[PDB]
Amino acid sequence: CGGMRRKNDTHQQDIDDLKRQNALLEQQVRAL
Amino acid sequence: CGGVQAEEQKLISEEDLLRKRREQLKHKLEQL
Repeated sequence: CGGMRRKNDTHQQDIDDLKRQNALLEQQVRAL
Repeated sequence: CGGVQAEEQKLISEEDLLRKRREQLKHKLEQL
């Protein structure tokens, strides 16, 4: 395939990172 | 590769989904 674990790793990183950003964002947006 | 494409295809769609929310969350924060 080529970059199986590589792409998957980046996907998880970008993902989990997005949820973390959206979490703090929504948590602050909900209050405001 | 047995289910790399399936897992990758899901990771992308799942990641893109969070990206769409990140824009909406940031939009409401930026707009207000």
